[PDB]
Amino acid sequence: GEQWYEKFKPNCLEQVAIHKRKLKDVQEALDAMFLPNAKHRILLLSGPSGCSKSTVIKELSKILVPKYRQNSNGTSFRSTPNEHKVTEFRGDCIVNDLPQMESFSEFLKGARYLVMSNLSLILIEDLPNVFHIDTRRRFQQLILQWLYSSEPLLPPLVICITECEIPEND
Amino acid sequence: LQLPWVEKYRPQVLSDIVGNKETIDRLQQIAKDGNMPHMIISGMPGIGKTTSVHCLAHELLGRSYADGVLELNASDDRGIDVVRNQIKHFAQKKLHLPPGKHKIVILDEADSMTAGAQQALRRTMELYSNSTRFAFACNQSNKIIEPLQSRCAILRYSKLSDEDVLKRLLQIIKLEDVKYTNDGLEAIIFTAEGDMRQAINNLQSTVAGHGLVNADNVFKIVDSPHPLIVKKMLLASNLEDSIQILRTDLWKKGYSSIDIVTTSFRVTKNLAQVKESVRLEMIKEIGLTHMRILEGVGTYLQLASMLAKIHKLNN
Amino acid sequence: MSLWVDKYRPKSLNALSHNEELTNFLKSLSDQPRDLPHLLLYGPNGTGKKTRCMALLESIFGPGVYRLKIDVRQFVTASNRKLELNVVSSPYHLEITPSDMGNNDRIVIQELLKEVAQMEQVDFQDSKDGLAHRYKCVIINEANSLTKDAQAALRRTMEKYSKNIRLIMVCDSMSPIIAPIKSRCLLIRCPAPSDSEISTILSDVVTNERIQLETKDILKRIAQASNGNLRVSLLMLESMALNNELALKSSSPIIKPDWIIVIHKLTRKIVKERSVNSLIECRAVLYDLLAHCIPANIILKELTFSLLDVETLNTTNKSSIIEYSSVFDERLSLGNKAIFHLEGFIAKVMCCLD
Amino acid sequence: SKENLPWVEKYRPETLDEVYGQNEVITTVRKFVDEGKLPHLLFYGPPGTGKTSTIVALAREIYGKNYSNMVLELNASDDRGIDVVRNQIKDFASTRQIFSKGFKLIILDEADAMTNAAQNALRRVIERYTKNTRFCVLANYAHKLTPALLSRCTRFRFQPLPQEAIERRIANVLVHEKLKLSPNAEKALIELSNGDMRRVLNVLQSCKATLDNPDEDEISDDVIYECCGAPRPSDLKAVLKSILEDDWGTAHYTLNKVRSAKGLALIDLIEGIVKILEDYELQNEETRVHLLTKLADIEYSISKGGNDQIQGSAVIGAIKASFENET
Amino acid sequence: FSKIKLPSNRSILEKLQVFDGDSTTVIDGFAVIGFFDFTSFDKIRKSTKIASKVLFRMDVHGVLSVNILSPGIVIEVCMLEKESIDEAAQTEIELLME
Amino acid sequence: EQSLAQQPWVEKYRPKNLDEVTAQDHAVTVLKKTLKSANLPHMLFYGPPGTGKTSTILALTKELYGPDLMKSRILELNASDERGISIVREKVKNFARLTVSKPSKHDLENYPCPPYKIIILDEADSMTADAQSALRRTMETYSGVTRFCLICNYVTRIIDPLASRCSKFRFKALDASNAIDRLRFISEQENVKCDDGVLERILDISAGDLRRGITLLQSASKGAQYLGDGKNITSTQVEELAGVVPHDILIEIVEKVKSGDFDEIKKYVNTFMKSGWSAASVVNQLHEYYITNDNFDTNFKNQISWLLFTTDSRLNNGTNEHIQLLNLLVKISQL
DNA sequence: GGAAGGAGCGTTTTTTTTTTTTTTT
Ligand SMILES: Nc1ncnc2c1ncn2[C@@H]1O[C@H](COP(=O)(O)OP(=O)(O)OP(O)(O)=S)[C@@H](O)[C@H]1O
Ligand SMILES: Nc1ncnc2c1ncn2[C@@H]1O[C@H](COP(=O)(O)OP(=O)(O)OP(O)(O)=S)[C@@H](O)[C@H]1O
Ligand SMILES: Nc1ncnc2c1ncn2[C@@H]1O[C@H](COP(=O)(O)OP(=O)(O)OP(O)(O)=S)[C@@H](O)[C@H]1O
Ligand SMILES: Nc1ncnc2c1ncn2[C@@H]1O[C@H](COP(=O)(O)OP(=O)(O)OP(O)(O)=S)[C@@H](O)[C@H]1O
Ligand SMILES: Nc1nc2c(ncn2[C@@H]2O[C@H](COP(=O)(O)OP(=O)(O)O)[C@@H](O)[C@H]2O)c(=O)[nH]1
Ligand SMILES: [Mg+2]
Ligand SMILES: [Mg+2]
Ligand SMILES: [Mg+2]
Ligand SMILES: [Mg+2]
Repeated sequence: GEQWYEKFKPNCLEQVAIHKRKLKDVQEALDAMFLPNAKHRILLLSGPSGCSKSTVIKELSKILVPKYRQNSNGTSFRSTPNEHKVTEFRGDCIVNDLPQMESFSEFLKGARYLVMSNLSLILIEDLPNVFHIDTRRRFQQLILQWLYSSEPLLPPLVICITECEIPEND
Repeated sequence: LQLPWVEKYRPQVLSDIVGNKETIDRLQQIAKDGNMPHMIISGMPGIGKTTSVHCLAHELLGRSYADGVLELNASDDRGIDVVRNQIKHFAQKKLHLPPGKHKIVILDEADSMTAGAQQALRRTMELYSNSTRFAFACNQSNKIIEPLQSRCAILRYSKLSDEDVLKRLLQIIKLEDVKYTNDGLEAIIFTAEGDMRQAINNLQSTVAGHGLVNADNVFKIVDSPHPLIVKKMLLASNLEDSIQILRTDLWKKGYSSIDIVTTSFRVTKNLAQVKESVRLEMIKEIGLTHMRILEGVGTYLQLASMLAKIHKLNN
Repeated sequence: MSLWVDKYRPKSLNALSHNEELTNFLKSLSDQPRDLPHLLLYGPNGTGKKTRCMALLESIFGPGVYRLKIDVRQFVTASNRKLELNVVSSPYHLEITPSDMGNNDRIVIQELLKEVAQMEQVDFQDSKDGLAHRYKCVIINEANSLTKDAQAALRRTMEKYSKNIRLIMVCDSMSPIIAPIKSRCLLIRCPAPSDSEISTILSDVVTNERIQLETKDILKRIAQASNGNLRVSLLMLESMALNNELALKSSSPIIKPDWIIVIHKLTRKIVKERSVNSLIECRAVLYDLLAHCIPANIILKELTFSLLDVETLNTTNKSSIIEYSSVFDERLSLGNKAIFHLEGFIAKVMCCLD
Repeated sequence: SKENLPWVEKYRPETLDEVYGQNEVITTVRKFVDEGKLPHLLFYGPPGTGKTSTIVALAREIYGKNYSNMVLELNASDDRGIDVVRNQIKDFASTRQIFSKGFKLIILDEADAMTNAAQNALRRVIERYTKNTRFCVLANYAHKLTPALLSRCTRFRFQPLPQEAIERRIANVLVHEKLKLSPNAEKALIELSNGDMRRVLNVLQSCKATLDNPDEDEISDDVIYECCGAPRPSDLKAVLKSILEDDWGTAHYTLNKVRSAKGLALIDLIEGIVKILEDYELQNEETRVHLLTKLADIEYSISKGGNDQIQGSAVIGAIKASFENET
Repeated sequence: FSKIKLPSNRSILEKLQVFDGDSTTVIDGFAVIGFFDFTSFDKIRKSTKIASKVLFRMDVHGVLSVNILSPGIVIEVCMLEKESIDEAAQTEIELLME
Repeated sequence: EQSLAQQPWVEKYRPKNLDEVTAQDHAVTVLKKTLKSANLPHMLFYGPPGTGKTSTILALTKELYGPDLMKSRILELNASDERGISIVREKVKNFARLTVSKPSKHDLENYPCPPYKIIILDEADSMTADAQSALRRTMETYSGVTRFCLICNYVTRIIDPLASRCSKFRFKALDASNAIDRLRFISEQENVKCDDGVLERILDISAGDLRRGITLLQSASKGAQYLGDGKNITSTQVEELAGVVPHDILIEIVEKVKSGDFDEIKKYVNTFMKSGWSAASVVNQLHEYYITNDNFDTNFKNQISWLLFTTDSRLNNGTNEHIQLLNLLVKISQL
């Protein structure tokens, strides 16, 4: 039943299929983003399907988040260290008391809190329904508000966009 | 009542599908093994894609077919909300199946799916691949977005050969006890143009009309594919021969001018003999005549002038 | 103050000073305006067609026709694309330029004009008993630039509501006017003024402005540089007078539109060099011209005739040039993007010269 | 009621026996209904050949006089978008018959006007509910039908009406009316029909009107030409002879006189001349090329209006120049 | 799959009878099942809102008639059923009812 | 009298009844006898501008129903109305399905009142192909209570199925032979005094369009009245009003073309375009001058006929007059 | 000290009618 691309998925950053220079650039940018006062708030990765964007982001997070997360002052949800290095937005989630177009707005409003002892890398791969004009406009507003926010502390935000042509549809 | 032979004789097992011997054999291997991956099945109409996917699902899931298969086609609602709720809930369902067996989502005519739904399908495929597998069926594999193609094994079905069509026709004839002649079966296969559905429909029509499947009886009802007539018209070495073909074989048979010009463009695109300059000039003339027809001047004189220009270019 | 083009504009038929026969015909039309048919004035640009229409209206109604104001009318397309049009109005007539709406001009005909045609204009009688009725006058500027759909929409509006409305359309060429619209109109040809009449008008303006003129020949030259466009003649006269301390002399340069000089330079470049790189630079010049909203067909005319003015070219070269000009003018008329056709014309000329 | 109807509708066939010209198709469909094995049908053909009449007659035969209760008819005048296919057609095809009267019938008249998305949605509706429902698709332009839909339908071609069927229907109409038609008038009517019965019936009705006393007046070829305002064969022959033999001035005068005698239009003269020249035996083929190209250009120009005199002179010059090749 | 069962009491279900498809002979132990699209079934909701009593009558030809009584306003709704019931639906219905 | 003089002559003298329609008897007879037969078919009027199609349909509708009943039995749509596919599928269909209104006793007493309505689609050639397709079964199904009348100038713009459905009526061009009586009647009514042959000249200039001829007659009458000399109108005045180029200018153009010098032709054309002559009229006059001349040979006439046709076709596409005229003259000079 | 391989560049984006999906309603 297991698919090979899942069974033999990389177990470390070195096994990731990525050009060395691109990996170095991404690692430097992400490491800079984690610093106390980082110039860059959003890292936007773009490229074709299956070129290791999300994979390299996850592998890099597995190293960066533990090194930069403040040790908790004896506080945590469960007994385990809460290995939640990457927080991802889920586009198919539907809750009772929230209109669809606002779902992403809610997500970011929580994602802002994942800093310091709750540090986590925010990853956006499954985007909202940007084909809907109003949803796309709201998404752009939220991205701009995150970019222009006056919050002293924010977590790194990574947006992975896979570029592909839309076949003509009747 | 009596079902049409096209549906009455729909293969129910993978061993009754003719053509694409390698692909059908691989599907049989998958059915006996169980490890079905995400797959895309592409090909021209009436060659067995839908039948193949249904037969494979049935063989894989046995009695669990009812609870383990979710089928959706262009006639059902397949928008983004459907992906968000129905497909998601089906993929979340915990179903106890024999080892190596997974739930199957059949998406027939997947090409027509909207962009939002296709993009939403990425996450469900990523999350529920351990228990669910997707079988897309389409005519243009390129109409499925690349992120979805990246997860599936591609399987392209080719046109059926005359041998396979003849074998299936003979099986159907034996089952129905139909009287025929070799020339009649030849005519049916020639008019089918590789489409088994059309072959069966034409055989049934001929049998109903006269019973005995001869060449003359077949050609009384069935017409030779007009693309071949258009090719003959275009390739005639004499202007008068082209005009005669256009008059006798197309115009007086009731073929519309727009159909004639569109078929001429399609055929000229695939003329291997001609040079590139001549081909592109013929395409230009066909396009100009098509423009004239669309404006309302769909007269026989316009088509004759198009033929005259094409002949001039050939010289 | 106002530009001399408008400052000394005649405001009555008796004030017209050129094309006396046209003035007589217009006065004959104004004799009994009760049964005035729809009018279509055609002739070279800048000759005084709009001035003559306003003089005719003044003859029918009075000087109040010159008390103009502007209003903005909003239209919504089937796609909810809101947009606006400028409507000029005087207490007796309206003025519209639907062509400014591009492909949406038809909407203006279907919504605005029709409504204007449908609303019958009545008023209480000052002295007599009962209401009095008066037809409305509507001027359609740039009639030749209307799409075929708008022209078709005009037909039954003109015919059915003839009691309430009378159209006066103005164009520089009747070739783009569909046959039914011409059939529904009285056609009035407006010839351009001769060089002598242009010089007389310019001399009157000079005397009024108290500008010292060395010799009348200058005015003649100005006329010969305007190609019969009186508006251009007056504009250049004003520019030259201002640039020469209100003192014109035989040595004073004649000021021409900048794009005309650019086209002359382009013609010289085309004549001098015929190569691919020359063609790319010609593309750059053409795109610069188009960026200023100069119509493509106007560019083609001016380039064609500037090329035909070259002395070094022979008869065969000029014949080929005019052939290509006609072909690519048709292509522009039937085309969507003008750059293709302008480039094709220039490339064909380069091939024929080389 | 029927008396007030236009003849094109008053003479619509009611039973399959009243449909003429399509003997093969009628034979096959009648046997299919006799055995009750009707498959999904496609009726492809040019205007006024009997497609709609044939399908309605077949529905009447299958369901008798109560066919309107178990037949779902849709045409271009109705919206048939993907939503319509998904809801209305789907529900009709997926529900039982009124009284278990075998299968249901869905007629999609003028289906070439349907959108690609709706046609795509139709595929599985047709396939899954074949046991209970059968589809009929009528069209004049096949290129508007998706390949998947074409693959699913048994195709029948309605040919342009042969002369014999038109003669039989004309005889029926003449008997029904109190009308008398001359053989020459019948030949002219058949020639101008081009295989369309609607034109035959409309011209016949107009000819009956033209008669002062239809009870005793007989329709002649002159009446037909007057009603249609079409040129006579003698006019076309004279014009062509003048063009091919007389000088330019004489040819121009002949064309002007022939046109002005009965107000003939240039397009019909061109069409008749083209018909005449199609049978001409030309020793030089280049002549045919010139004739065809120039005359097609003139026809296209006429289609947009233009100057009539210039177009006529152009026709004369084109024919002369083309026939200079035969020299 | 969900179920709504009407109590077997002479207060809400006044009477129920199965006629074996002839309106005459009463047969016990036989279940009559009618399959409908909710798009059509739900169209009687507003009529039932004012209804005082509702009479259901299903025939063998797949026709269901609902007579609604509210001197008064009387309503009659007739609907056709689907051709056949899928195997999964039949199994689920049997499991729910047994 | 002032109120009656509030209308241009084309609207003033629009035919009131079918008897007033001239030169179109081949269709008028059928339409007239339809009043007694009550067997009106679907109609397709087609023809060149100003031949009497709209007038004929309006007169027929007036004769069939009357001033009052007409309002309930007629639906008129033209190019000034929105006629998209949705309009055809909703408004036109609803009207076609409408029950036939009950005529009053007066209407029945005075008019035949056939038991059907009429939908007039004027300028039908402007409708799209899909919208036209939406009309087919609407016309076929409701022919018992509704009859359609399509009107156009370019019949090729009507899709073939609609043309097959409709009975066709071609309206002929109105020239000096068949329309002179109406123009003479109009001139007599308005007391226009013109020299013999003036009406002939107007009708020849109009080239099949009686509306243009009537407008020209009105313009000439206005000029004569303003002059107030009591003299008859002359053909020269009519030609001047019509925009016809004077014969001397045409002779000058012909001489320049014969000379063959490109520069001289260019200069003369540049000066000639000053007067604002319409290129179509000049091309027509040149065709008349050259085709009928006996001083040129057959090959010259063939070549010039094709050149003139090409130039006229280019002009019909709204091309630029100066360029086309200069090209035509240069080509002719090279023959 | 020869290529062989690779990365980066070469970019911006309304509109006619008509049909369709989506989200909130
Ligand atoms: N050495 C490897 N390097 C990268 N991916 C691998 C490797 N081995 C297996 N895989 C799998 O291949 C897939 C890589 O594809 P992605 O990382 O998703 O690329 P992508 O740029 O994110 O494209 P999309 O937007 O997901 S279609 C992952 O599922 C990995 O688990
Ligand atoms: N290889 C085949 N062998 C036997 N019968 C076939 C075969 N292909 C098509 N048929 C017959 O034609 C009918 C339709 O076959 P399908 O599998 O639906 O073709 P298809 O390729 O799926 O057509 P599309 O892509 O949905 S238009 C079957 O029920 C069979 O009766
Ligand atoms: N085979 C025929 N036999 C007798 N009458 C015919 C025949 N075909 C057409 N007609 C006559 O013409 C009328 C129209 O026939 P239709 O069946 O509607 O033609 P059609 O092929 O459906 O036209 P299209 O494709 O919708 S434009 C009928 O009412 C008949 O009166
Ligand atoms: N046959 C005619 N008899 C009398 N007057 C005519 C005739 N034809 C045209 N006219 C006159 O010209 C005017 C216009 O006639 P119309 O009926 O509108 O012509 P038309 O064919 O409808 O023009 P188009 O196709 O809309 S450009 C009429 O009011 C009449 O004054
Ligand atoms: N003195 C005088 N000036 C005129 C006359 N005719 C036109 N003009 C002026 O010359 C200019 C002509 O431009 P315009 O009226 O727009 O002509 P159009 O573009 O053809 O409509 C205007 O500024 C007028 O004031 C005339 O007869 N006499
Ligand atoms: Mg990934
Ligand atoms: Mg399939
Ligand atoms: Mg039909
Ligand atoms: Mg009209």
